[PDB]
Amino acid sequence: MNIFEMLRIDEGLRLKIYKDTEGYYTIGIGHLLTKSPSLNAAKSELDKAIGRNTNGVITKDEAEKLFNQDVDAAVRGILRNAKLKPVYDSLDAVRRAAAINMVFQMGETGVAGFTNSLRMLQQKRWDEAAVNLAKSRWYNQTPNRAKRVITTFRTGTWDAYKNL
Repeated sequence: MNIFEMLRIDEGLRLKIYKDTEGYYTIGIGHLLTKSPSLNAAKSELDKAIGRNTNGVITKDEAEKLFNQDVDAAVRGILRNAKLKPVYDSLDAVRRAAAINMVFQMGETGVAGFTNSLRMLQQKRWDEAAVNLAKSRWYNQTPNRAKRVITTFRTGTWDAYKNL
């Protein structure tokens, strides 16, 4: 198990434009295209991302390319964020993946409300952090995924993903 296999489980793989859990146009392995309700706007973003006229359909290779870029961008974003970087640095590699997972799904702006959780994570108060993490829109809207991510933070193991 690793961050790539982990997000592949949580995000799935779809080669045609679909709507994510929030109703937003998405493709591949949870590559958000746009928050705009215009399908044409989404197709434009897709073409821009891939570098060709796709008309809403991409290959597995192209999906994986975007995915690698997105994971990279998420990690790079954490390290450039003065609030997130110290918490990230404080974590072991398994829990670091859980951090990347959240940033991937929510963006840094999504993680902004998680100040108290982040403090508990840096303190290594794993059970308390886990309780705090569940007190969120995130948990309520995507409970099965959040539960996996939270278990990863609580235990520092891949137990929530090993069976999947």
